[PDB]
Amino acid sequence: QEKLLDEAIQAVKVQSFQMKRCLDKNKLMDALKHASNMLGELRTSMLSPKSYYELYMAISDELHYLEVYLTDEFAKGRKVADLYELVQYAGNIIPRLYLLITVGVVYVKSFPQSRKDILKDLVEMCRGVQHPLRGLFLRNYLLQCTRNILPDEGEPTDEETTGDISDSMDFVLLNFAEMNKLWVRMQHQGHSRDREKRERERQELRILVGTNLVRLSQLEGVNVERYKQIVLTGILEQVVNCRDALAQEYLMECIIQVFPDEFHLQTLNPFLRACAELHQNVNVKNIIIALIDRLALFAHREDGPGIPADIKLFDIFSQQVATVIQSRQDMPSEDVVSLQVSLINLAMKCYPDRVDYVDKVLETTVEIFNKLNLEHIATSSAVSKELTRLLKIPVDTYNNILTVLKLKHFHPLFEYFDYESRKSMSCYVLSNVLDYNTEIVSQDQVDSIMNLVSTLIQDQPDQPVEDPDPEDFADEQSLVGRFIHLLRSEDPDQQYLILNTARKHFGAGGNQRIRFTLPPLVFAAYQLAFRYKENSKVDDKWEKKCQKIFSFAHQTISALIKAELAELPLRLFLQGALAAGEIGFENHETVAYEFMSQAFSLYEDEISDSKAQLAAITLIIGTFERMKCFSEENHEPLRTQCALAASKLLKKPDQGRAVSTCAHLFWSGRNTDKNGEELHGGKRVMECLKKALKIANQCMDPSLQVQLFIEILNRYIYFYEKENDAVTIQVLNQLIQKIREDLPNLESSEETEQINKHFHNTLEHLRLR
Amino acid sequence: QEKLLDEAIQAVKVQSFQMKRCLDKNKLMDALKHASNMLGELRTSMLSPKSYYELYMAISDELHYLEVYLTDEFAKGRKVADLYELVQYAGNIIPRLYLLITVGVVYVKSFPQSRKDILKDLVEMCRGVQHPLRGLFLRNYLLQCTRNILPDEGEPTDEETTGDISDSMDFVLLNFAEMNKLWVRMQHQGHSRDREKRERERQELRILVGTNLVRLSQLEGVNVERYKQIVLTGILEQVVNCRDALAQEYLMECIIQVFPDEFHLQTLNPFLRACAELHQNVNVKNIIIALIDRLALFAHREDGPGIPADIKLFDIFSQQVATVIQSRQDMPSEDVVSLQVSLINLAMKCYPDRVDYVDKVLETTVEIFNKLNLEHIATSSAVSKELTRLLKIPVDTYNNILTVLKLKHFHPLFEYFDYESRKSMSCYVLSNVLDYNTEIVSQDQVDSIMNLVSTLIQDQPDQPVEDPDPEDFADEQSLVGRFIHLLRSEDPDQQYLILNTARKHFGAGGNQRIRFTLPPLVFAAYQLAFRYKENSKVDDKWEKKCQKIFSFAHQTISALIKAELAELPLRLFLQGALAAGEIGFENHETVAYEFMSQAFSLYEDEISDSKAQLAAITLIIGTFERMKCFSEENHEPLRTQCALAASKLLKKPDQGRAVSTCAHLFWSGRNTDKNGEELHGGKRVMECLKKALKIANQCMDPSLQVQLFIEILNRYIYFYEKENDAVTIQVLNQLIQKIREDLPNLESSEETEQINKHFHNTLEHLRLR
Amino acid sequence: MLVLVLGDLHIPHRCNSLPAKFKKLLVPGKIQHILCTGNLCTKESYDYLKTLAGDVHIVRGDFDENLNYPEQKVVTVGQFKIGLIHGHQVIPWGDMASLALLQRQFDVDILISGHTHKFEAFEHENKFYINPGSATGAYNALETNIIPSFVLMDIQASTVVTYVYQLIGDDVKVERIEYKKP
Amino acid sequence: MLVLVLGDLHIPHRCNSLPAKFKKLLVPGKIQHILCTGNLCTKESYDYLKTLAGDVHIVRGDFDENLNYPEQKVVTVGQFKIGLIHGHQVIPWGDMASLALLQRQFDVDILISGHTHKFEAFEHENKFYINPGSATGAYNALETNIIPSFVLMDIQASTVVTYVYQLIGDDVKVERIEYKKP
Repeated sequence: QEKLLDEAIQAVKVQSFQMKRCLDKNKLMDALKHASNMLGELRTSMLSPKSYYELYMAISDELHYLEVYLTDEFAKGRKVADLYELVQYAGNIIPRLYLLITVGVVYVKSFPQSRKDILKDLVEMCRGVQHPLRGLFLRNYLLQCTRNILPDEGEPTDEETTGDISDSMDFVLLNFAEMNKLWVRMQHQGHSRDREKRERERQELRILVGTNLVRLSQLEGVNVERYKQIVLTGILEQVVNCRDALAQEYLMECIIQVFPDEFHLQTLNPFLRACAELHQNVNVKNIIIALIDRLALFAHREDGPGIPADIKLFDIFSQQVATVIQSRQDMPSEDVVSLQVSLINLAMKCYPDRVDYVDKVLETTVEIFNKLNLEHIATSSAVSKELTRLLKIPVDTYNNILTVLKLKHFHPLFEYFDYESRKSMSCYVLSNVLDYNTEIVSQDQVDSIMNLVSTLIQDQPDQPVEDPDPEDFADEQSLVGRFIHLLRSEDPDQQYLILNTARKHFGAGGNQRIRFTLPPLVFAAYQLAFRYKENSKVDDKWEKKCQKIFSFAHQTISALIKAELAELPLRLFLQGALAAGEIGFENHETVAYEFMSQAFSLYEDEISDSKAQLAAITLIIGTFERMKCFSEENHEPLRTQCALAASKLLKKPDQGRAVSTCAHLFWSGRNTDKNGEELHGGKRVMECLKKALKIANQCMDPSLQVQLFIEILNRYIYFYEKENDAVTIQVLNQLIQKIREDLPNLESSEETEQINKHFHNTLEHLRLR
Repeated sequence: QEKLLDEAIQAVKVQSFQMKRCLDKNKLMDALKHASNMLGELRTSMLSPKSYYELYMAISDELHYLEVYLTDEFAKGRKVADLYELVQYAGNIIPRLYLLITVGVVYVKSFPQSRKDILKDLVEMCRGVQHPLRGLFLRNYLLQCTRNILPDEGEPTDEETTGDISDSMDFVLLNFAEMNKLWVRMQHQGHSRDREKRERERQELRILVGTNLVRLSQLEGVNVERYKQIVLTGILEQVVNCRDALAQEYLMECIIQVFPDEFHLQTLNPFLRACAELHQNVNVKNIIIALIDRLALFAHREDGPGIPADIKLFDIFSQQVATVIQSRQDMPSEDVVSLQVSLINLAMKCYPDRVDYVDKVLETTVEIFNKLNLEHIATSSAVSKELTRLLKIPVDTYNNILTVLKLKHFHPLFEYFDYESRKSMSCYVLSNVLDYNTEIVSQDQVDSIMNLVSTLIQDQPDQPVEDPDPEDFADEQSLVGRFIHLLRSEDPDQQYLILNTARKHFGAGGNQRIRFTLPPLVFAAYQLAFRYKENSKVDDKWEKKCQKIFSFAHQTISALIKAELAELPLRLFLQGALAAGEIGFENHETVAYEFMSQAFSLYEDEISDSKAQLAAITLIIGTFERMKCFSEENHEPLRTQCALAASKLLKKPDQGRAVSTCAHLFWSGRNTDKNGEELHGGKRVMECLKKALKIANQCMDPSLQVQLFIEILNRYIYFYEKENDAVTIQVLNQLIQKIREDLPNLESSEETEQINKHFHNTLEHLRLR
Repeated sequence: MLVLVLGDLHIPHRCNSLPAKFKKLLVPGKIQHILCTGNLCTKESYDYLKTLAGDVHIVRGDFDENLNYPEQKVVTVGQFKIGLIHGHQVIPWGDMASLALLQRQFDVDILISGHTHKFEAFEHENKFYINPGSATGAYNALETNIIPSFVLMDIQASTVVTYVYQLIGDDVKVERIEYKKP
Repeated sequence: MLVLVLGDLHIPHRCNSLPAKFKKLLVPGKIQHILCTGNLCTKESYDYLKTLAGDVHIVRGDFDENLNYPEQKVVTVGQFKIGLIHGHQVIPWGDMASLALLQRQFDVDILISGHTHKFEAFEHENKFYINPGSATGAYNALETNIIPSFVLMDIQASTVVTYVYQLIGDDVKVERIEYKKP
């Protein structure tokens, strides 16, 4: 409708205008008659809660001009006695009580001696109140009137003036209990179908109720002991006695927010035991979270003593929240976890130091999850969402992942999760383990981490299943790379053991995996092999350590070999050979010779492509050429075996290149006979170039024939200028002649020109032609 | 109506009854009164010419019975004079004159002295008649009466009989002029709206006209000399002067049919000048063809003088026809060519000797086509049809095709063919040039052939050629077959050149064509290589010839390689390798090595299919082994490279079979060290079988595992009995047993039984059973 | 029944057709069976074959275009079980011992194969071996002198008479050979 | 223009990334060219490179996973013709005479190669040779003491100034070397 309101405010402004008119003209009772008829305007009630409220606030503001008028009058001494009796002539209860409050506060100001008596009267006679709307607005007027003048402790105490802080406290608690009664009574008045309207209106009025607590809080007298003994005992008596939920919850959060934590800390177990008896339909969770948030901002609030050690917050709150959960019957487990998250945050921020607390947290979370007969929680469940948000907090907050390995009870948490979520989180954690460089680990914790890796590399949707996905796969390697790196920073004796557990682990890796994982391990072996020789003084079994580790490498390599691979094992034998060569230990030649024959075997057996041949032989020659530990009895077999194998190849072009490459084998070929230098028998070098020449004379391809002569010519120059006396200048002349008598017979091509440039540069450099 | 007709035929039958009644009772004049009554029936105008014809034939055939009746009475001596006046008593002119003719011939028989006079009388007395139909029917009665009594060569020269051949000629020339006058007047009589009725009617009476010439032809007295001077000269003046087309054409056809070639050869050209002035609207082609047909049956007519050489008939008719065509206004070109076709057939069959004539004709046809600036001939156009039919006479007739190739203009006429028609006609012609097998061809004629192919296969297609079926998809086989055929007949070094030109020629043929064309050329190369060996006694530079021919083949093949095919070239390489091997020239070994390595290259690069894998490698192995000129130093490497290539395949079954097949390679090999004797490398053969065995033991697939064991077993027996000591009988026992201790561990199959039979037969074949 | 055995025609790779005289001897009606070893190569040659008779059997040769032919096939003709294979799969190419080894596996009384282009008709350990040769005398690198030929056998019952048709000179010489199950 | 030259990172075979300080010196915008010798191994390292600049050139090293890289490549940078190769193809491995022999064939004014993991910048017969070393100080059996490093050259015109970046101790020492076409 909304008209009632404007018409009413019109009539109100009329009567309060004629009211203030009579009050300036100083004929009081006529003003009080207009004021009375005006408050008669409040006898309509159909107004909206908001509308009625505005009319109320309007009339209160006009009454303020009256209150200051009276206050002045009494301060001027012009006081008429017995005002309550004369005013009780007003036939209705409403004028009487508006008059009583108004004159009461004036007398209290003017007669502080009368304060106790007037308050005790007003508090006792308000028990008459039974109607919700007018009673509410009256007791609000009471609350605003009582804003400041109530007894207090730092107040002048005239033994005529009676009333103390205890009296003020009793005053407000009593008026509160009566108003809250009417307000809850508001739940059931009217028809049961206005319940949402009713609850909306009450929600609107909740601030009216909380204003009592605001009033209680400005009371200077509120010491911790009064808070302990009086305030909470009264409030908890009504709360436990009211067994409602909407009001209790609102009022209790307002308390939480309002009072200082100093008072709360002295009154926690009473307040939390009270919290535990509350109604089941209550979202206690949001309350508790608000509480946790307030004590968290209280923990890291500095400019304070910190947490007194006698105050074992965690044990207290833990046991009471626990009691609250027992008191709760239908808790969503997700809600339990949302609280567990805040329980983490608290333990984390107040005591990073004390891990046993965190473990007690993990044990209670675990016990919760076990009593829950839950399967590995899929992506859809909010429960997994929460468990994720919970667990990442230790994961995110504990910068050092080594510290996690001090928590044995963490690993049990992996169990409850889905494989997909385990995979996501395991990626998240290990990524954190690399981002936060957390380094070389204790063996047992190395074990448990390796157990975690074994779960990553061995499990699939939530069991090992191959449902193939075209997607990346190489996210798992770099991680292991890092692991392996930090692993090597132990002392010598630890590595063999760590190496063995790493070995078994990768043995359990698979077949689709190990090709990329083991190479780093190979380099590990090498560096430690280097460590043993560089430390050949304080160790006497270092040569033995080298032998065992090289045997270890051989098996590991053979492991890679069974996967039916070629390239990698070939290279791993080369690197191992080189290492043993540099170490030069006892039996080192024999070991190297063994490692070599494995390499040769791989070469023959695992020989595939022309390109692959050239690459394999180039690697064999480069490794072979600097190897110098073998004496002629050992150097010579391999030497001839290599010469023949090489001379067997596929393609004549490549054939000529290889045969020419072999020269170096006859020149760099240095064995332990005359103590590492080559005997320098020009003759075998000559025969080598001879076969190369023969192959040239057979190629019969202009373009390639010429190109090959220019290379072999340059090669000749290298050895002539390398003082191979056998290289006569006469041979070079006869051949250059042949090359001259052939060079013209060419078409135009991109190469022939470059071959000319090469040749011209070559003749221009040397000057000895 | 047809009724008019029926009433007439009834009254006729009535009246012919009255004839026979009077003929019985000898009342001639009473029969003739009724004869007059029949002819009154002829006064009708409603009947059709055919209807009149039927009624006439009825009255004529019955009147002959009267005529013979009268003739008999007169033959009986009862001769009555004064007949001329009495027959004039008939009121109708027709009975009078019919009586005059009937009795006249009677006087001629009874009074031969009067024959001349009576005939001249009757021919002159015909001036009475002027109506076309009845006059015609009269003159028919005349023609049958005079059919036999006219003078001729086979008449008795009785000094009473009168009248000569000259009288007969004057008689018929006159009857001709008279009948054509009446007949032509029939053209313009009646309304012009009966043009189709008149011309149909004319067609009907046309036989009446031709019977006169038939009568002239039975005349023995029609000799060649009267025909030459007088008869044909007379006939041609009336004929040419009638300046009509329908009559001229009919009479001329009758001419063609009627006169002998005896008359025609002495009178063609007078007659042909007459032919040249004739009326424009006539079809002359049909005239000329009829003439051509008769002179054609004279050309191939045996037991006759043929054509005297002095009278060059073809040149005469050619020149006259040319003049006639000049005389023609716009005569369709297709018709000129239909005439050209008969001029071809004729010159070929009547003057086979003079091809040069046919060339003068083809050249003159060319000037005609040049003069006619016409666009290409549409597929519908009859002109192309005829030009095709024209060209085939040389094609079908002349078995000798060089002379066609000597026709320079034979190709330029092709211009007028449209592209679709160029394709269709060129295909048909070249196909005909092929269906006769063609022998050796000179370089120049290979050229003209290559020009024919280049026009047949491919210029740029007229439109971007859209092909449901691009050809008869491969219809060009015979073409290459023949090429190849004639090539082996020319002497050798020229052939190589021709082959090179053949290469460039087809290289320019197209894109998807040459794939089928060059292999045969490859086969050519081989055979020429064979010719070179057959010339190995007088020649030493044969090896140089060989070097060039194999080098030519190498490029050509590499060209095919670019065309991106693998398998086929592989076999072509095989054959080339074999060829060089058999030739055994210097550098032959090198040649064999390139063919092998390029083939291997193709194997590696172009490898896609397992089946293709097995087939290519089995063929490679099967092909090499006969390669036996190689030095052991060279033979041995290559073998191993092949063995290795084999050992790198994917699938285990095939791998085992192949590895076992390779054994022969290690034994059947022969070194050039043993002067042709086999290297006998049993040891390595054994090792081959060893590795094979190990691979066998891994089959673990029962049916094939065992069957494969059986082959390896056969291999052992083969070598054991082949004096290969390493093959112990103990191994064979161990293996037969192992197969025995395993054959049961098998479910029975169609195979397992055969495996027992095989094993028993195998042991029995040792003569040890 | 009488069967026709030919192959290695190699049309149009090396030959364009069967010799003139041979064409005059192979006419429809007479033949009830045809076993073709060789690579006739072109489907054009398969149709001609389909002319002489209706029941034609062909095995894939090392140069046939159509890959749809059998590597080898076993066809029963009355009392006789006959095997068919081109020959290039038999190593060494025309080796009797290798052919024989093949006979066991097939379990046939008679074994037809070609590839060598040399006519062969002989008996070995109670089994019969036939090689028609090349009906067109098709070229073959291993033998510089090839002789056109085909072979039709006549089976009465557990008795075969194979007629070998060679083209020596102009005239067509012939030879008779009889074999009867063991 | 200035170009960046590095290689032999060997990630993740022997190293996990470039030294901390070096990463702080290589930032986008500055580099217009990148010539990479070594085997960075993982495509992960190719992307990082693709960050510093857009025109990146890489040659295949003896341990790179992707076989799609060039064994050697010649790239022109202004007035300079520069060759690129990893080095393992040069025998003996770091031999000047062998590198030189290679320079002729390529016909380049400057030749970049690695494989030895030892920084080298020198002139020989009017040509320039550069070896960045290992940007990650990657392990190498032949030299027990490897020093991280890269090298960026600045070309104005027919004049180059190559800055060698070594990681000795903590600080990053530097050295300047100039070369100008003959």
